[PDB]
Amino acid sequence: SVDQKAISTIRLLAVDAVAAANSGHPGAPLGLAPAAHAVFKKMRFNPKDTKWINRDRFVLSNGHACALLYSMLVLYGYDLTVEDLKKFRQLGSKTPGHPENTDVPGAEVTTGPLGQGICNGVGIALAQAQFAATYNKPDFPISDSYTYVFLGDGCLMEGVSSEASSLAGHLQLGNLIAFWDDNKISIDGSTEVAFTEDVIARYKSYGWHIVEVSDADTDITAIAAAIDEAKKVTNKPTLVRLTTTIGFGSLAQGTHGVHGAPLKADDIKQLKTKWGFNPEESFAVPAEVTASYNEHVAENQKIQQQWNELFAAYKQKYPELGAELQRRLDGKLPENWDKALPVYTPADAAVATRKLSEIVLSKIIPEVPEIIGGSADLTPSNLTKAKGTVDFQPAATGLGDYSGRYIRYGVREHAMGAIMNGIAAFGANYKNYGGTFLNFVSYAAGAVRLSALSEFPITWVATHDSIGLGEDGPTHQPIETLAHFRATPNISVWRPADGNETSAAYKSAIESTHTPHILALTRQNLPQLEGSSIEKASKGGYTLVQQDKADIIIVATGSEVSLAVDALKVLEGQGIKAGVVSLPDQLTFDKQSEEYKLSVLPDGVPILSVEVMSTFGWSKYSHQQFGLNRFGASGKAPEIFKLFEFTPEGVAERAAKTVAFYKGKDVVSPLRSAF
Amino acid sequence: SVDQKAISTIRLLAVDAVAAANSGHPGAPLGLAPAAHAVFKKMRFNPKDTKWINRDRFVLSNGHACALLYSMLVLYGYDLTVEDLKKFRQLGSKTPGHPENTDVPGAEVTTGPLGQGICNGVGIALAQAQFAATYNKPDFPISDSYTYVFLGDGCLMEGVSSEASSLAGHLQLGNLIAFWDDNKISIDGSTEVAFTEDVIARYKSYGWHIVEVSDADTDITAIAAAIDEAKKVTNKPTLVRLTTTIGFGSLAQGTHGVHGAPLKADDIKQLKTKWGFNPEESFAVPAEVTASYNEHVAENQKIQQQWNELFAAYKQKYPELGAELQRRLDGKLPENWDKALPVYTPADAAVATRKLSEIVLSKIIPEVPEIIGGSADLTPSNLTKAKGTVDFQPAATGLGDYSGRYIRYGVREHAMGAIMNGIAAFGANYKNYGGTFLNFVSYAAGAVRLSALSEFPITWVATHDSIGLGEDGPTHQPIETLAHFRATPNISVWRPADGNETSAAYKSAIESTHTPHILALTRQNLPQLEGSSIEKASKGGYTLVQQDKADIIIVATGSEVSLAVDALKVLEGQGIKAGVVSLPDQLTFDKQSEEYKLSVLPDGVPILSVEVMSTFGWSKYSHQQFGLNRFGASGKAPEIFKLFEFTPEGVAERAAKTVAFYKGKDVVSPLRSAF
Ligand SMILES: CC1=C(CCOP(=O)(O)OP(=O)(O)O)SCN1Cc1cnc(C)nc1N
Ligand SMILES: CC1=C(CCOP(=O)(O)OP(=O)(O)O)SCN1Cc1cnc(C)nc1N
Ligand SMILES: [Ca+2]
Ligand SMILES: [Ca+2]
Repeated sequence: SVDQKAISTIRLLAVDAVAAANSGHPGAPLGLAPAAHAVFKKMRFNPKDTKWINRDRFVLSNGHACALLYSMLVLYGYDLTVEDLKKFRQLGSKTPGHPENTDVPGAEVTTGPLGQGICNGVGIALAQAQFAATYNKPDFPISDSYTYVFLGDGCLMEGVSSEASSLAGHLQLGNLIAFWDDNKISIDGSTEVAFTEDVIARYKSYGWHIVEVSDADTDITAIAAAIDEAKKVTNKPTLVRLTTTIGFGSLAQGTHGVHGAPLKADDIKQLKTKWGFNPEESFAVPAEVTASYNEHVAENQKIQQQWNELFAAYKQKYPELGAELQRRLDGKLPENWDKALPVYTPADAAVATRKLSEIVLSKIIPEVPEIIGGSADLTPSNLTKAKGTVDFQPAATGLGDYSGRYIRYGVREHAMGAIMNGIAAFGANYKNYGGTFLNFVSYAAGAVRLSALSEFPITWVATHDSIGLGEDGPTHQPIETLAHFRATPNISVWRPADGNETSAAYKSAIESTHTPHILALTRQNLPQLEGSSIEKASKGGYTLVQQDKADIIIVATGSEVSLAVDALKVLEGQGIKAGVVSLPDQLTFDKQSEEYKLSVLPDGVPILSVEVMSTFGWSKYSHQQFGLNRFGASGKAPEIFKLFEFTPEGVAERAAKTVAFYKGKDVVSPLRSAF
Repeated sequence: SVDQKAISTIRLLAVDAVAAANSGHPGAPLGLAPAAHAVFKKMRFNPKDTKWINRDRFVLSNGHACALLYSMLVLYGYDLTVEDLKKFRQLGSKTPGHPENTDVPGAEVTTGPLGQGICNGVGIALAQAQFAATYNKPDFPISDSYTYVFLGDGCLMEGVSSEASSLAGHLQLGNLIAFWDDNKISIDGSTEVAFTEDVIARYKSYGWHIVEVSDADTDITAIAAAIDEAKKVTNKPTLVRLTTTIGFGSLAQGTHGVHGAPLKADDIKQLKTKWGFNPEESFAVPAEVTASYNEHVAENQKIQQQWNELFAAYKQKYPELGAELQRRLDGKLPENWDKALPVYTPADAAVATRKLSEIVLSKIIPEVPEIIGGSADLTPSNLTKAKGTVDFQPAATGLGDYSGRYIRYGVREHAMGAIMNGIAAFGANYKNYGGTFLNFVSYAAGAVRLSALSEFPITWVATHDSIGLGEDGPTHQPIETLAHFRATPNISVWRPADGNETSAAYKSAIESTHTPHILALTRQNLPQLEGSSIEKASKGGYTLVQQDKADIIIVATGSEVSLAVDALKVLEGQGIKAGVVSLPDQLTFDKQSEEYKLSVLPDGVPILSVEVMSTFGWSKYSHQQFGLNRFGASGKAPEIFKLFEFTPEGVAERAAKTVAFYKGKDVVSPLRSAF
């Protein structure tokens, strides 16, 4: 039949791509081609409009199987061709060895690191439910799309998927339909060696619906029926167990050897003949398969055409909501939204930056509907919920509504990170955030790195940033955390010192379209600074205190800026004139012009950095560094700062030593380099 | 009764400690005091010998509840007193706000970061099973101890605990007995808001045994009976559901407000009177409670006395095993074990450092019985299994034996990290390791940081360290990873360049007693270097190529050392004389004498670093840095190195620019500083 020919075409495109690269993963593509065929035939999508907001989404969580995804995209006429498949895993191609949303048309997210994609799917589905609750009206199903996820044994072993699956079950996300490739094989061999749990019983315990397909190597009728069944269960996410043979059809089917290396050439020949293909030919695309797939595309395009007319009618019936929706689909924030950001003067009271963050959110959430967010069981500590909003919960619970704006993630940092990526991936201008203690953002590093690689504008509200948190002690106090994320490409790590800097940090985070943000916020109160403004802090680094005859410049962040200003006064009494630079975001600063940056960190003067955590990175901006390169302590925070000499006198002593160390030396800006 | 008085004493010590600090967590201590009393009465331990190898272990995974643990330790006469309880959460005390094994007698591990302790308990139990299988003989139950873990809702939400619980069920770890504090309250309020899964059904799906105690606020008989029941189930770990009221007895019991802040003074008064204590008194310890607890200690000490005689008899009956066991309990490796480390010369073939690691393990595993380890589903890629060893599995599976030495962790990096911490915590000189790709060590950051804080000599075998892995692409290629871990206190991050350096890295990792190791290893082959040796590489950094008239020194690690040596030859043709320094471990180097370090990185010469990942940290050792501060690419590895100019000519160009940049300047070692 044409369906059988399409499945063979998919299988053989994937095998031939792996063969051409002499690299990659043929096993899961062979096993999942029937399911991929069946799912894509049920999906609504436009290969010529990858951003249609009511498309069904597909996520390949087992991203090593991407030769399968690329084959589907090619067959459906996305902006990906057989010539790109021939360049699988080759430098600069559109077919990298794991799918990247920035590079691959039709890849919703970046997968490959196991467990991430299913959590991203939870976030896409969460966003769709929130979006539909916000915009749909009687006779106007603006959003009614599904989220389809493929995942394997490896994703099911990774704890992040347990976190997200528990939460998705709690949230009753009935438009999520996941498919487990139940092939009993991973890299170390049989799953009997390490993965003998009853997966289905576990997913029932989360509140998921289950459909089992015992012959998923052939039974596309049953796979399609499983999708229909899942769509009728509107209050539970569904897991479809696809019992497959890894490498189905290969001489080596059902073995770990077919997981992750090219097939032998003789194996590929027998595959082709068993399925009616020419064993002398590679990258075959039978025209009848193209015709069949084209008919589905044409039907989907007529569905999108009708959706566009529905949207036009919605704009007439619901003028305000329609304009809001249009603005969001255009990727634009409300005009002048930033006028809602709080502004402070030096006469205002000292405030912790976690509380300043609460105040910002309180002002901007009512003005910017595409902001949603939550906390990992730290709502009253991170201060991430605006008073008067409702939680995102299924209404059946009585605890919230899908129109709600605040997510109770539970103690699930890693899944929160990957769910945020999925919310961003949904689109519609979502600007979403997640709170935890800064030290526990590290639990989510797998997802945070993917925010950066995927270019998603997510935001971590990362409070309790340092030894300033006090008594909880060294298990809670960041040392390495800023250095880790600042060393990751494409992460904006804001450590605001005061009210105006906190507003600048949020301006950056909400305006972002391609860069994730981490806002490192204090438990403890900090004064409003003389010289701060949103305007200057928006530059990432700026001269807070200018001193034309400076003997030294002190560059600092966050809680240490006020410390530097107090040290300047001690130094004055020692006959030393200091300037102060505040560096709330190193990435934003780095992006400024060379001339601007040199105006902040000029030649001809020693520069000392001060920040109560690792000194890594700081030599970009300073000649000497005063930091904290050991673990913290459990005690009242001011006593810890005193112990480690983060006091005005301790900073002054090190500044004076810095001045003395450079006497008789020629000093050029840390910004200079040889290449 | 005395038991009732003991429970009240525990509760009130914990409340009074929180009150004195005006900080900390009274709720879970109040709820778990009955269970703590019951469990400690079943445990075998010696407060005067915290290292008795056959003690039962206790782990408080919900580490915020540590006022409970400290109260138990005080009441049982560990080296912790009421005066220490009065200093709870005060700078420098023995009672920090979360328990630290380095500081608190009777704290087996460092907990507080949720989810870790239960996984540590899995590792303690895994080690006990391996240890017992190795040493026990008929009539000689050298090891027969249990592992008791308390955990709360937060630990159950964290994915790492799912990973470890799935694995522990697979491993049939019948001496593990965990207790869930089922109090339905977390920081964000009721668990109904985020955590509605059927926990018991999930644990059954992992293959755990379940006991439910529905009245754990009072029913110590049922808690004791649950322990007895768990001990009869020898092939399953057990979860005991303790249904408790958080803050039991408080006016605020059953609320989130009692989780994490001191009680009101009037509340503490009514607690004391309801339980027969003087509301005017704090830190009361009734002498009848001390007497009751002392009788249990005296009985336990007689048990240990008999164990010591059993061990003496074992040494006569099993002379070789007895001597091996004695050596391990003395904390000593076999005499001259390091003579088994492979040594190479420059005439030997090029080898990937992952393969060199395999060869080391092959030589040292047969010589050092206390080495065990595994991989997170990457055994044939990390090359972490020695041929001829058997896997650690329950014999009932047919797949291994508890005497085995190789652990199939599955795709569970985070739990592997925390399990390794538990294996190290067991003691008996275990030197244990875990393999994954370097980029996915990041999934385990929560546990890795705790290895450093806890001072455990665990080892990550972290292969596929860079863009050198090639086609899997940027989702797999480390950039920030070394910088992250090098910025963490107390992590030895070895990046060996060749065979001799790989042997030095293992010498360090296996000899370690207080410092975790990460070995960053290559996919790709590297040449044996002229000038390398175990002796010199053991210094962490050393002069590979000495050049008395150097115009520049190039400092490099790993795969980039050979690149530096090739660049030296290009530079010679440009009239520039270079030296080369290899820096296989920055931490070990930093610990050398100032004079040694200056002999490697002298004054008076520009120094350029080369390492194909982040430049963070490198200014400690260099004036200019050539690194990779952007994500990687999917292609054949040599093409990626060429794209980014990590070639002999690209290094030479940057070296020549460095020489030119310092012409006319006075240059001092990067090791110098102002303070
Ligand atoms: C173990 C591992 C794999 C086996 C998957 O096993 P699986 O899901 O059952 O896949 P399969 O049915 O055999 O094709 S892929 C490559 N990888 C390394 C790998 C490890 N950890 C993380 C976080 N991401 C990864 N990418
Ligand atoms: C959320 C959070 C807590 C609630 C526990 O909730 P729980 O286990 O149910 O404890 P309980 O019964 O209420 O006393 S503790 C402090 N913490 C922050 C916290 C967050 N993430 C990590 C990895 N470790 C932490 N330490
Ligand atoms: Ca599999
Ligand atoms: Ca709880």
